[PDB]
Amino acid sequence: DIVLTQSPATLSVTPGNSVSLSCRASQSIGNNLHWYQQKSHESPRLLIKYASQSISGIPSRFSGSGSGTDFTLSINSVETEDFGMYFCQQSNSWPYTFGGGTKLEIKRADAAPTVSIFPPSSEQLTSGGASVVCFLNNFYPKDINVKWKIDGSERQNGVLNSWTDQDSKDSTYSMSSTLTLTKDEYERHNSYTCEATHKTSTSPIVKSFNRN
Amino acid sequence: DVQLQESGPSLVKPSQTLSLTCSVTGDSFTSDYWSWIRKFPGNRLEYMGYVTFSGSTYYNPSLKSRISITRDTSKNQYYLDLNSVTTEDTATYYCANWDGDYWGQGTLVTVSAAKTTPPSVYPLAPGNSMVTLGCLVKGYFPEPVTVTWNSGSLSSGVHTFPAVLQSDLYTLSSSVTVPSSTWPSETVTCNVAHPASSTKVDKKIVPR
Amino acid sequence: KVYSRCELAAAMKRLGLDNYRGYSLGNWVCAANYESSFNTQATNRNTDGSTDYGILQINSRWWCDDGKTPGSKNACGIPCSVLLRSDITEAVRCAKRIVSDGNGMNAWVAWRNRCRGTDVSKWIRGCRL
Ligand SMILES: [Cl-]
Repeated sequence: DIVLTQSPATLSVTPGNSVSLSCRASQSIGNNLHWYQQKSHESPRLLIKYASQSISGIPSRFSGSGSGTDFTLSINSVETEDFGMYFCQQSNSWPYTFGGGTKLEIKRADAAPTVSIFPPSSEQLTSGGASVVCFLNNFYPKDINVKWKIDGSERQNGVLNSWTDQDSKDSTYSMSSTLTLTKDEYERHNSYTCEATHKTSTSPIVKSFNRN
Repeated sequence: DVQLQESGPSLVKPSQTLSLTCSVTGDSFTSDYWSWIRKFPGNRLEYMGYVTFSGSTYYNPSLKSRISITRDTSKNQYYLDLNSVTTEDTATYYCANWDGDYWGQGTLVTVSAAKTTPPSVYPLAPGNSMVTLGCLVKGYFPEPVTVTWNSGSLSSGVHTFPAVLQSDLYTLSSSVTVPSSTWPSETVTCNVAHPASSTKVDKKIVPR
Repeated sequence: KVYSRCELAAAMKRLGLDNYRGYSLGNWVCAANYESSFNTQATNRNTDGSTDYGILQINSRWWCDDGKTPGSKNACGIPCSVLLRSDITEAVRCAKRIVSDGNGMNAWVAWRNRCRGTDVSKWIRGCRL
């Protein structure tokens, strides 16, 4: 099958600046290359067809060029609304194939996470379990680490982490981390701490609570 | 206008047939070619196939002989039927016309032998001008669940995190940030629904 | 416009028909020869009230709207007049839809009779591609 290789994997762009995205085909595909945008929680949207043909209703700041094996999508004057995934697709040969996608990230000022910790609810304890939850919210850039401690010692088991996509309104990222214990184990310890390590400081942000 | 909408089950067992439908508005249907595309985790898109108004089909060789795409001219609908599914058919399925102008919303299909199980919903209350609260939604299967706060009246400052699977059960959390002057004096409640188990719970966030 | 062989081959190549869905560029030049003699303004009225238009003689029953073909479709989503332009971009775009049907280039009866199974590379011999 025709393999489409997109580059780079990720672009970080300040709104107002321009950028371009590459798609390379493993064989020549003429002009038979189509570009899609896919925003978070939406379906793909066609931006350019047949390498360079414009699409009704798509802003003129999107353009496409190239032929044969090498194709370029250009976005002049990037706007915050342009964040998401970009994919190329070839229609030269069956089966149709897609590139692996380029993520467009909006650049903004660094921001430290807002960290909040929550103990297990009365309701969960009654069923025999105990989850401690830590939200690390509205930070930038995206990379972050959470470490949990129980009575000051690092705890690595029972942790489940989840991360949002870039926020459409402020361009930040968030993360949730949940430490789940048995009620019996929870009631054997006194302090529960989550620590966020982020680019914004050499010292992690620490939040704790003390059992009941 | 031409509008597309997918429908079908969100959970299928291994070895069963996955049956989806794409319902089309307008008068273009018998003139266009109609496609299915699916998205796997890691942003891996796969073109499954298409059916033309003459009845011809093209199918991705990756699907071997498991796929059929058919039309009903008389209902402006078309169909995907994928036989002998396995956990590798877990994906978001989209219908689209062939030239890519018109897309459905996408429909998540999980292929799994795991038991459907309802969620437990737990309030997250703390042990600044703004305060963060939350809800913890545990022990459910399959995806999805819907989470709102105060029945959707509280939409800003919400983060509902992608569900994470461990031992065939999902965990999801949601945070909301409100002014400290608004809570605890005004009520904050998260509303969780799990269609698969027909469960709806409201959990009031009460100070501890 | 009446294209020369090589002029047409060059335009078809720029418009992505070389090895489109398995069909070498010569197939498309050969088909254009026997359909239209390279003439973008060619038309032929068929017996059912439809008309074939342009350099690839695309039929108005299924593919384009001429406003005068009974019980017809417009699969390419275009007026048939766009297939009479000297610029072949719209014809090529519509031909790609047609050929992406199950029938392939077997849609073009003249291609099947005169081109299919012959050495079609002769149709691009000597051209600056
Ligand atoms: Cl098209």
